[PDB]
Amino acid sequence: NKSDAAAKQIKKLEEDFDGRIGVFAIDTGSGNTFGYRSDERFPLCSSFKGFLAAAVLERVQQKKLDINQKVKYESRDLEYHSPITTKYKGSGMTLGDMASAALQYSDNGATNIIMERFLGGPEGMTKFMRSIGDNEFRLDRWALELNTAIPGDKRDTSTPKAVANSLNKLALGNVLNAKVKAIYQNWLKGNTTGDARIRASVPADWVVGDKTGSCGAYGTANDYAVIWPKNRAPLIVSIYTTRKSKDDKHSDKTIAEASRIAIQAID
Amino acid sequence: NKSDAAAKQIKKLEEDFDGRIGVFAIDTGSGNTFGYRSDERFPLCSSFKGFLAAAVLERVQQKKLDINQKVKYESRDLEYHSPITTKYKGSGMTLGDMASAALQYSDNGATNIIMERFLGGPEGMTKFMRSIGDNEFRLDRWALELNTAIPGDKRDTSTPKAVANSLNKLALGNVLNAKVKAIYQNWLKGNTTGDARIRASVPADWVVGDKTGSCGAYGTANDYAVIWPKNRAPLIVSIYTTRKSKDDKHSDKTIAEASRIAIQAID
Ligand SMILES: *C(=O)[C@@H](NC(=O)/C(=N\OCC)c1nsc(NP(=O)(O)O)n1)[C@@H]1NC(C(=O)O)=C(Sc2nc(-c3cc[n+](C)cc3)cs2)CS1
Ligand SMILES: *C(=O)[C@H](NC(=O)/C(=N/OCC)c1nsc(NP(=O)(O)O)n1)[C@@H]1NC(C(=O)O)=C(Sc2nc(-c3cc[n+](C)cc3)cs2)CS1
Ligand SMILES: [Cl-]
Ligand SMILES: [Cl-]
Ligand SMILES: [Cl-]
Ligand SMILES: [Cl-]
Ligand SMILES: [Cl-]
Ligand SMILES: [Cl-]
Ligand SMILES: [Cl-]
Ligand SMILES: [Cl-]
Ligand SMILES: [Cl-]
Ligand SMILES: [Cl-]
Ligand SMILES: [Cl-]
Ligand SMILES: [Cl-]
Ligand SMILES: [Cl-]
Ligand SMILES: [Cl-]
Ligand SMILES: [Cl-]
Ligand SMILES: [Cl-]
Ligand code: NA
Repeated sequence: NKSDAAAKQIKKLEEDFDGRIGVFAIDTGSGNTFGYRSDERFPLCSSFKGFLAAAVLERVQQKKLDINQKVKYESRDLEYHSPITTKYKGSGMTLGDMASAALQYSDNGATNIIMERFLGGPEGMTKFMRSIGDNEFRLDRWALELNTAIPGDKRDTSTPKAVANSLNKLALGNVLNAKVKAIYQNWLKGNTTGDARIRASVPADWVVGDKTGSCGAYGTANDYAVIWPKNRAPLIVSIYTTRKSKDDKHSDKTIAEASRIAIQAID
Repeated sequence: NKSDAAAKQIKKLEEDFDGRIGVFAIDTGSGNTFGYRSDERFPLCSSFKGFLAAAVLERVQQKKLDINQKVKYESRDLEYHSPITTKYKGSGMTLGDMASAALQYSDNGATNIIMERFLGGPEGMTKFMRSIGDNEFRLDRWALELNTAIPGDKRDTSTPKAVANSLNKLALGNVLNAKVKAIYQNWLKGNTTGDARIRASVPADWVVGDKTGSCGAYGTANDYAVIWPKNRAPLIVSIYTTRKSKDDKHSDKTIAEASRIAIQAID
């Protein structure tokens, strides 16, 4: 009856900005959840990089790769939005730095390099997610092409709930061992791109790890986070948005507001 | 406290048969490892043919060779223990069949022929392994000469850990593409020489792919395997053994027992 209220405010927010909002949120201390369109598909945009970095750390743990192995790509032309990979291009990067770059700055060259050499492309990235029991997620395209966000299109999408479930598995569950999870968590905590999204919805003295996506068409953007409040157990929050026209800008405030509503609801 | 125990059992087994046992094992599902003498050198014996097979499939993937190209050797005197190459000698074999034969029956002529025409000799075979980041392994002689297994001699040796690492890279990693890997895995699954070694250490309904070697001096024999349990992730097990006196026979039961101990330990 007050979880119907939260759904009502999400409705009004989607109506206000003429688009579609999907939310899932879990309070891991109590198990209360809140969903709105939590089983509908949204474009992932850059948000899959947060899982991609998890996959790299999993192959480190499986001893297939070394976190300090050097990765050299002097010959490569770098994708648009490659801030870190551009500045390291003379000297190569460690695997760990390239992986955190893909996550903490949404670096496209970093993503594509890791996917081509280590993960088996978008198919391998999808298979990774199947392996932790995520049945929704699908990655079909490489980093620059998967941000088209065309209404009705199911390529490169998941659901809010599935992103939440997977983040909860990787950041708080048992896919990664204690040491490798701590690195994953720290990677998420140092993300640089999410200050106006889920982070903006919470008190400054809480600790937030997140990954954003911004498709740059159809006002499509998203954010997922693990949240550590003071003296309580972790929350998981996952917000996906799209808008009607190709030319619509995304809305960070709509995300932060949906996040705020979702946190109240799981409380 | 229970990983020291596993080391203790390996000790007793080496003392029991008066020789030296080297073990490395990975559980890819958890990343737990187990080593005993895992950084000591042991003779490879025929066990390098499993990597030689991988090398051939890599040049197939590079389209340097065709898997169905005919390989003709009417002119040649065959090495001792060439069961498959002897039976095809009149008509030649496909590259792929020669390669699988080298692996599944430990065919010496097949090995030597491939190394002499396609892989650039013991030097080329060693360089192959450097190319996947295996820095230990060295092949110095051709197929029959490398089986002398002389105590203290470092020619034609590797370490349990390095063999384990490389198998994991080749059989489960991303040196081979999805299609070519599956062939490699099938080759390994149908090995015929390994029934009394690692295979004997595991429940019948698990799937096992392996490659053995038997130097036939100094009781030196070994086996490495990729292991697929029902409803768990792959294991990698690598067991090397040596004995004191020239005339000592190898012990398949010691291998199977070391394997059994190693599997429990990574669990
Ligand atoms: C590589 O290890 C190969 N081994 C050998 O060539 C030699 N000895 O093997 C004897 C145990 C060898 N090298 S040089 C030499 N004599 P020299 O004059 O220099 O003193 N002899 C091949 N690999 C293997 C292997 O273990 O893979 C073997 S042992 C085999 N067992 C079977 C088998 C066993 C059981 N079952 C049910 C079926 C088949 C096949 S090969 C020897 S050849
Ligand atoms: C993934 O979502 C995103 N990738 C993109 O590369 C595109 N984003 O467009 C911008 C909205 C894109 N790919 S294809 C394309 N155009 P085309 O029509 O030519 O195919 N555009 C990467 N991720 C993110 C993200 O949100 O994670 C973004 S947004 C971003 N902002 C920052 C930032 C903001 C604020 N501060 C204080 C610091 C940093 C960094 S990345 C774009 S890149
Ligand atoms: Cl209003
Ligand atoms: Cl709900
Ligand atoms: Cl819902
Ligand atoms: Cl992207
Ligand atoms: Cl490491
Ligand atoms: Cl580009
Ligand atoms: Cl689908
Ligand atoms: Cl914050
Ligand atoms: Cl553009
Ligand atoms: Cl006893
Ligand atoms: Cl060791
Ligand atoms: Cl030695
Ligand atoms: Cl050496
Ligand atoms: Cl077969
Ligand atoms: Cl032995
Ligand atoms: Cl025996
Ligand atoms: Na309103």
